[PDB]
This record gives sequence, C-alpha cells and structure tokens, in this order.
Amino acid sequence: ESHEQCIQWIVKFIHGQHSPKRISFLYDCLAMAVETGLLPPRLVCESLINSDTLEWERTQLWALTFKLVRKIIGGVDYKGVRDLLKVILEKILTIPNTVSSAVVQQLLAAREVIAYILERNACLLPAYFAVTEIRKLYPEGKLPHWLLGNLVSDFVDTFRPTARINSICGRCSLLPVVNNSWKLDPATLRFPLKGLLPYDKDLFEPQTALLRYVLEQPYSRDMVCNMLGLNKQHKQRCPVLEDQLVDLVVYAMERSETSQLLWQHLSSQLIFFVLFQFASFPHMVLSLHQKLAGRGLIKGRDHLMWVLLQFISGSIQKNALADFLPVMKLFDLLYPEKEYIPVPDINKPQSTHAFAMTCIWIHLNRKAQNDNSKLQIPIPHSLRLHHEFLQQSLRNKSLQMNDYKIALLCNAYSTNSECFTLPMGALVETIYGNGIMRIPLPGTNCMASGSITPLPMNLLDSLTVHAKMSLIHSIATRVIKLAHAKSSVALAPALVETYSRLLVYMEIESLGIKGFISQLLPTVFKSHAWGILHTLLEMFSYRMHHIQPHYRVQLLSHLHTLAAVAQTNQNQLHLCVESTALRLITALGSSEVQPQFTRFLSDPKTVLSAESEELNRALILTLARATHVTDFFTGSDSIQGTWCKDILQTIMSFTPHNWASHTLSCFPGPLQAFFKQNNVPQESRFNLKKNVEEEYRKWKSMSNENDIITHFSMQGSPPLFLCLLWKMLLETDHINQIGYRVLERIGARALVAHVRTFADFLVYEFSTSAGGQQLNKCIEILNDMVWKYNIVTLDRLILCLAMRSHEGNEAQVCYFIIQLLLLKPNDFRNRVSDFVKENSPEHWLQNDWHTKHMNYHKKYPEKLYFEGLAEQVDPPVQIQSPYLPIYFGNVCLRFLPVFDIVIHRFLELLPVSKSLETLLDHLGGLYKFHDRPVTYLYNTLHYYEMHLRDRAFLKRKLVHAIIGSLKDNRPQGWCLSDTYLKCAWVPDDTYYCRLIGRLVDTMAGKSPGPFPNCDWRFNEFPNPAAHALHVTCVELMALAVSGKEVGNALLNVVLKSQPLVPRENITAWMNAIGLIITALPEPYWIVLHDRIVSVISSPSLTSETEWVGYPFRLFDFTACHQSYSEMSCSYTLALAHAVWHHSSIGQLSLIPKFLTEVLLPIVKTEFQLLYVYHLVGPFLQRFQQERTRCMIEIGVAFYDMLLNVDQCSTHLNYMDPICDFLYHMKYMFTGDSVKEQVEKIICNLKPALKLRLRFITH
Repeated sequence: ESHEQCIQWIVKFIHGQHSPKRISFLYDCLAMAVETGLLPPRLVCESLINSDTLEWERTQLWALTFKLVRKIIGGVDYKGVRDLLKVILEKILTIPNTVSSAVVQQLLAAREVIAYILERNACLLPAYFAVTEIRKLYPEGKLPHWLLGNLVSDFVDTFRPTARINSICGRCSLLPVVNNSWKLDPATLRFPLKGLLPYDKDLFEPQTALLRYVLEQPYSRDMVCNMLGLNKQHKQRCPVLEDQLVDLVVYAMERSETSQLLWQHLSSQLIFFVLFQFASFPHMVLSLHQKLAGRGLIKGRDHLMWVLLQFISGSIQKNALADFLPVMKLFDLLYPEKEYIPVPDINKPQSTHAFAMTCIWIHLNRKAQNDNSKLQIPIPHSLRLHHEFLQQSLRNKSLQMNDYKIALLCNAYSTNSECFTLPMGALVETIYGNGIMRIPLPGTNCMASGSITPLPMNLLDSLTVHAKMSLIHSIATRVIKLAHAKSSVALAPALVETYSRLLVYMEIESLGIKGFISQLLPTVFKSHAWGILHTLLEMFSYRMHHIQPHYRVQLLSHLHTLAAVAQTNQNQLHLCVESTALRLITALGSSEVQPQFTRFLSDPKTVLSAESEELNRALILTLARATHVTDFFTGSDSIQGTWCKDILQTIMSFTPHNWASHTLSCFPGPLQAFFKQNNVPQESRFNLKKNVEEEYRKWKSMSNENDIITHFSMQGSPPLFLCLLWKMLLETDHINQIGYRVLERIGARALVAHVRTFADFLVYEFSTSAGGQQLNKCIEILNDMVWKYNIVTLDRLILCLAMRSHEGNEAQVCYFIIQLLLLKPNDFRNRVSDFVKENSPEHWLQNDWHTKHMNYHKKYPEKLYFEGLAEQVDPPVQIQSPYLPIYFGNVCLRFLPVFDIVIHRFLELLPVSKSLETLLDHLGGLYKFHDRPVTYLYNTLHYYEMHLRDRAFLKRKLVHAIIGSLKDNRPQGWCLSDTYLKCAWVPDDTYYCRLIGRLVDTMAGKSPGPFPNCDWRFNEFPNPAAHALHVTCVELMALAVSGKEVGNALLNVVLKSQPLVPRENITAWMNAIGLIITALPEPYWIVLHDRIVSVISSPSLTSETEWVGYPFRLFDFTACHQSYSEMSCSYTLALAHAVWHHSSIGQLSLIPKFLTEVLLPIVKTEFQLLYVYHLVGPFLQRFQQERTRCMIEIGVAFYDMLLNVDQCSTHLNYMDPICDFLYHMKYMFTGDSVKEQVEKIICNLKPALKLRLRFITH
C-alpha cells in the first residue's frame, strides 16, 4: 500500500522540484535506501517506471530517473526483469521519430539500461525471454526505433542459428501425394510456426504453390478442407480460397491459349466450394472479369462458359437475379465482334460447349420472367442462329438419339417445366423400356424390361449438373414406385447401368450417393421387395469405384443387420450379402481402418458380425495388414490402451476361434500376445470321427419319414450333415429324397456351420487315407458335390478350407485339397478361359454387356437351390422358387477375393511354394477383372518381405502373372519401366535415376508424361502421383537385390556426384526419394541411420579446426561452390529431413533409441553436437502432438550429449546457440516435466555453463 504511494509522492515532488541538484540528491538517497535493503527493488523499479508524471520533455529528469533504475535494476528475479523489460520498451515506444538535437545526448540513458539488460554476461534473465518480447512488440518487417539503434537488430541477429536449427530444410518445395504436416493458416496461407524467432524469409510468404498443387489434383476436396481448417459449420467465405480458384481458372485459360481434363476437373471441383458458401459466385465473376480484362488471348471461352452454366442452371431458382448479372459483362469482354456466330456441328460433344452462353441467357430470361418487370435482358445480336436452332429443334416432335440435339434441349430448357417434359420423356423412355417386349434374365422365371442399351458416357458428360440431378431423381422415383407396387417385373438393364454410371459424379453427392444409402436402401428394406435390394447390392459390388470410407462402413453395418434380421433365409440373398461384405472388408485401405473404427467403440457390434466367422477372420486379417503397413505398434509392446482391444474382445465373444502358427507368426507383436492368451480349446479328431460314424449308423437304422427330418435339422445339434452326405456318396453313390428335404429345411444361415465342420472332417480323412486311387476317387466325389449336385458353392468351400487352423502336414494337405479342386477338374478352367477370352473389364465403354452376360449364362448356367440334387433324386422333385435378378456377377468374379486369400496362405506356408507357380500359371488371367491389382501386389510384397527375401523367382512370377495378365488392355509402359522388360542382373545407377525421374516428372506435370493418361473416375488410383509411387515401389520390391543395397543405391542417387540429376532441382528429387523410401519396408529406410553415423564420424566434423563464426555451410545445401566433404555433410542432413518429413509416427519412434544407443557414445565434439541438434531439432513438434514419452528421452539424451562434449572438450565456442535452443525447447515443448534428471546433469557442468543455464531448474 504505502510503498507505492510514498515512492510516487517522493518522485512527484522530484518532478515538481525546479532544482536538478535536489533532484539528484533525492535519487541518491533513494538509491542508498535500496542498497541497504529498506525497500524492495522490484517495487521501486515498477513505481519509478510506471510513474505517470515522468515525461520525455524533462530530459534531465528522464535521464536521472533512468540512471537510477539502471543502478538498482540488478536485484530482481528473472520474471521481474522480463516484466520491467516489457514496460521499459512500451515507454520508449512513445518517443516520436524526430526530437531536438540538444536532448539526444541526454536520451542515451534508455540505450544504456536496455544494453545492460540485454547483456549476456550479466545473465539477469534468459535471452529467450528478451528476444520474445522484442519480436512480439517488433513484428517481422518493422525497423527498430532510432533511439534503440543497431543493438536490437544485432541481438535479434544472434538468434538466426537457433532459427535454422528449428527449421526443416527445403520445406516449401516438399509436396504430398493426395490420398498435420500440411496445415496452413486460413487467413494468411502461412505455415504455423512455433515461437517468435527470426526464421528464413521464405517461411513468411504464402504457400501458393502447395495450395495450387493440391487443388489441381482430383479428389482433393477433403484434403483442401483439412489444410485450410474449413469445419463445414457455416458460411466461411474464404477469400484466399476464392482467389486461388480464380487464378486457377485464369491459368487454365492461359494453357488453353496455344486441357480438357483440367477444364473438367475445374467444373467438377469449384462447384462444391460455391455451393457450400465457401466462396461467392458474383465475387468470383467480378474478380475473374477484372483479371482477364486487357489481356486478350481468348480461346477457352467456350469452356469457361460451360463452367459458369453449371451454376447458372443449378442455383438460379434459389438465388436472386442480381447475383448473375456480371455474366453479361463477361460475355461482352469474352465474345468480340458483331457478325452472326455460325452454328457448330451437332455431332461432336463440343456442340454442347458452344451453346453454353445461349443456355445461360435462356435461364436468365426465364428467371427475369418470374417476378417480371423491373429489368429485362435482351438477346445479343450475335445469338440469333443459336436461338432459332434451339426453338426449331424444340418444335420438332421426333428426336433421334444419334446426335446431341437432345442434350442441347436438356441443357437449355432445364428450368421451364412446359418445355422440359418432352426432352426428359424422350431421354428416359429409351432406358425405361415402357412399351417394348420383355427379355429373359439369368435364372428361372425372371423377366425385365427390354432396354439393353444404356446412355453413353460421352453423352452423359455432355449434360449439365441440373439435368443429371433431374435424371437421377426420376430414376430414384421410379425405383421407389416399383418397390411400393410389389411387381415381379425386374428393372431394365439399361436403367441399372445408367444409374451406376450416374453415381460416379461427386457434384450430386447431396442426393446421388448419400441418398442411395440413407434413403433408397432403407425404403426398399421396409417395403420388403428383395428384388430391387439384390439389384442394388449387385450394383454396389460390381459397378462402384470411388466411395468414401464412412459410407462403406455404413453399408457394412446395413449389410450385417440385414443378414441378422428380417428373416432373409434365402440362398441367393444370403450369398449376395456374404459376398458384398467380404469384398467391402477386404478392399479397405490401410490408413482408413483406425479413423473409421474409432467412432464405433460405443457399439462395436453394429459393425462386427454375429454369426459369420469367415467375415470376422477377414476383418482380423485386414486389421493386421493395416497395422503392419502403417507401423502402428512400433514402440508399444502391449495391446491394452488402443482401439483394437474392444473390437477383438467383441469378436472373441461372438465367434471364438484359433489361429495357425504360420499365419499367426506374421501378425504384429501385440496381436500375437493377444492371441497367445484367449485360446479356445478345439474338438478332437477322434471325437469328430466317432460322432460322424454314430450319426451315420443312426441314419441307416431310421425309416420313418418325419423322424429323419425332425432329427437332422435340429438347432443346436452338431453341424455334421455334410459329412453324412459325403459318407453316403462313397458308400452307395446316391442320395435319397430325404436328404434333399433336410437340406431344404436346414437353411442357408445354418449350412455354413456344416461346411465349416465338413472342411475339418475332410482334411482329417485325406490325412489318414491311402493315396492314389482313393485320392483320385475322393477328389472326384468333391468335384461332383460342388458342380454336379450343387450342394455348396466353390467360393464358399475354398474360403472355409483356407480359414482353418491346422498345423504342419494337416495344413499341407488342406492346401493340396484347394490345389486339386481348382485345377484337376475341367469345369472352373473352362469357365475362366471362356470368360477371359470373350469379355473385357472396361464396363464404362461397352454397350453389349447384357448380351455377353446372357451368352455366358446360357453356356454355363448357375444353380443356387440344389437343382442338381433335386433332379438326381430317384423320384424327380420339382422346384419353382423364383430367381432374383442377376445382372453382373458370376462364379469367376465371386472367386476373386477367395483367390487372394488363398495366395496369402500359400505364401505363408513354406513347403507348398511350388503349387503357387502352377496356380498363377493356369488361373492368372482372372486378374484382368480385378479391381485393385497394383494395390494388392503392393500389400502382398510389403507384408511378406521377410518370407520372400530368399525367394526371388516366386516374387517375379507373382508380379509378372498379375501385371502381364492385363497387358492387352492398357497402354504400354503403364506400370513397369522399359529397362525392366529388357533385363528381367545387378541394376546400375542409371536404372535408379530414371526410376526416380519418372515420379519427379509425374509430380511436376508434363505434356507427354512418363505414364499414359487415364480416367481416374474408373481407376483404383485418384491421381497419377499415387499410381507412379505404387508402381515404382512394386518394381523395387520385385527386384532381386537386398533391401540394404536398394536403399543405399536410392540414397546414392543424390548423395553421389551423378549426371541425370541436375542442381537447382535437387529438392524435388529429395522429396521423391523420401516418399519412395518411406513407402518401402523397414530394411530399405534403415540405411539412413548408418549414413548419418558415417557423416558423424567424418573428419569434417571431427577436426578441431578454428573456424570463426557459426558453421552455416555444413547445414545448408544451397551454398556456393562446396567441397566434397561439406557437400556430403549438408546433403545428408537435407535428405534426412526430407525422409523424416514423410515418415509416420511409428517410423519416427526409433529416433530416441537411435540417439541413446548409437550416437551418444561417439559424439565428443561441438560440431557433432550441433549436427545432432540440427537433425533432431525440427521434429519435436510432431512428438508433442502424438507421442509425449519420446520427448523425455530426447531431452535427456541432448543434455547427456552436452555433458559429454563439455567434459571432453577444453572450451566451447558456441555456448549461446546451445543455451538458446535448450531454453526454447523447455519453454515450448517439454516444460516442467524434466526436472530431477536435469539437475543431476546440470550440476556436473563447468561454471560458465552452469551460470548460463541456472534458470532451467526454476
């Protein structure tokens, strides 16, 4: 209380005293009082500086006050000195630029006190606090105050080495592959930097190149939203995003001047941002008009008008007319001259593009007619032909489908109701088949509409977004009406194909794919149709390419509840649900399992199944593969604490099972530990044999009609009726009518358990049976039971065989059964040979698919209701169950996921490697119809690198069989390089240079292109970059060269003086190398540690040289003419930063162990210590967000290294940068966590270092 008042009174009396001598005397008395301890120095300093009467005008009074504070400022804690520095700088800032020359000499007192505070020898406060306040109150780009002078600039200049330590080399030139490192500030397009340090000038500018690259790539909508922080909560109205899209449009027109895919991508992309209120259409148009004005070069005018028409047609009703007026100004600038524009040729798709402006005028005029008067939009004088041609075409009653006139009418008259029913009717009646006769469908007693010709893809691309929404709404309404009507007539194949082709457009996501799962499927489910549901599920399985993971998981849950309830005890529906679920589980990505399963820990049973053990095992296999590829468990040896525990426990509580040793040995460690416990006892082979024999004897002794049916179909009895069947066919080779009746009453959902037990019974019987004639007889019986009698399907039988838990010889005979069943009979081989010969996988370019489908099904009919057994029973029984519509699938397409699983099991078991070669040779052509062959090859080689390490012939055979089976359907050079086709041998440096260069040119973007262009809407990869990365990885994996050699060669591409890799572009090569080596398995990217150790032991860092200044040249690769040693030292650091930038958190978890056990015992000099700080510095932020524990190890390792270097070295020349880095780390990342172990290390340091870091403990 009275301390502040008394000091203020004394100082104010001093202010009012006109005697400077008395002023000095009273200051001296106050100084003596502070010296003797009468008053707290912090309170005295605060009161003196915060005194209001103290003004710059009284120059002698100001100087004496600042002299007093300078004398007595040294007795304050560091936090106080920081606060007094804050208030002093605030007070100094009030000084104007120009002052009198007679008071300058007396105003230096502020400079004297600020210099004393900033002095490092005094160590009053940590220098990080001082630079933080200076940087906070002086932002980047502000000149220092003239009174302060160059002292502040030099002090800030002291911290650049720390800024370079905490910076990633070549960050602005690193680009990702679109599928927290790439986050940007929404307001300024700037990287989020930690702390207030003088970073490089390149980090203070927007990342326009990065944002443009992400925007240009297809399917980058979600990534852009994540990068810019758009939460989809309200109208963000992001100005930088709007400007980038406008510049992208300008650049597209620039390319158009002296491109169709880019224009389609723009029209497809910038619709979403405008529709979600992220950008404004009128503001976009005005900005585009202003930018394009005065430049000319007008050749992409038709494409730009096509882009604008999408909004003009799709949002005219829900927006005011005032927002679309500037389009007229855009026309005035973009279309010169007054001559009548000629009518283009209507036979080309570009005719729709050339009529875009006319359609815009029609929409605008119609919107003007609504709410008439006020304003009227007249016709331009140069659109008379375009208007008359449209009206004359409208007046025509008959319209043909050989031209694009109907597309022109739909695009122009999509708003007026009266002039739109006729073109819509003419467009939908060609696929609805309302008047034509009826066609047969595969199966028995199934008919559909006569339409077989769907709408062509190029015609669909010629329509507009609004027309496509109207078409898809009409199709959906007709489907719902048919579902409610309960009619036995199936939908037209043309309607189904057109719907599937329309569901690949992302602009209709509001009701295209969202309404397909949210509304249409539940409506058909409640309507109890079972015919449309089968059609939609088959459409999902065989005609869908790109679907978001959450939609896929949602349909997985819908499939599981559909199979669980609603009494879906039909063979066709049950098989369709099982096949769709198996494909959906298998096709899951590696980086999508955790984010899509983390939201279902509330009710895991929604996604997990209740009775399908095969589906549960498939989910477990996918989970193990994803966790292995993503390196999730690297660092943690316990499964508890992760999301997998709840899912695995729920699986074990639903379908308990065991795992084979060879299959379990490839699982990650936590999964192996989980399955070591939770082991379920299994049935004995003697017990199973005795039970089957006793039941079979009971079957002989029983003669009553009802007793057999009521006994062998009981629920809860052991599922061993298939074993009864098998035993009757090897004892008597005939089945009675009672057996057919039992099979009919068991049910599809109950026969699965019988198949499961039959597989184990089947394996045990071959194992204990004489080979030769008995083996040939017993495989002939199985062939008859599969094809001749139609008891079980081949795909389900092989899947159940491959999902068993046998060991050793039992596993060998189990896989030998699959071998014999697949190859020894001629049935499957003939079916696959025919299908591959006369079919093609490109379904989006075909028009006779139904005819080819009918031809195959007529040649090879499919039975799903025990038709063969029904006919072969001695009294011929007749079955008249209607067949659900079948449009796309067959046995060959259904077997594909089972064949992938079979390959994996054959790879797991060692003594059966020769069988896989024979399997691939005979049935390798079936991969022509695979959906993700390259991704499957990448996953298979990545997962089984250890097992395929010593077997290169099998690896090459697998790669060639999968890849070369599609060589007649894609352009040359799509996957493998020319050198590989001529050599496959030790690859040389040129091979790796060209391999990396292919990805570099693909990412850069070139007109010829290393890889051929493809329609990514119907491809497994969204962008060329992902395709290039995966094919490069697959080729490198298939190389018969050790992983260490491959990694060394890839590093040597940059780190050795080599042609074909020019300077001024080395960062792009480093980025490509980092991406490739990160995607490669562990033995490939482990050579980085060895290379770092080699540079650490280099004489460049080991030498006790007398360099003046900070050694900047060793850590920056963009330097002047460099010697070999310095060039290698800087290039290794840059390459390490590039690799670690693209690495996952599991891959980064090995750095603390590497520092602790490798670098620590060999770091003994200041240069090695600085090199380690440069290497591991910039990546502490990543550990802060995911793995907190690794921070503690890194911090103690750094202090241990500092202790070792201090003890070994006589003196240190760069104490200040080390001090600043440790202070920065403590105040930003680690904090107070490390205290006890820090004190022990600090106490043993030299007195100079102890004085420098006396504030770490506090």
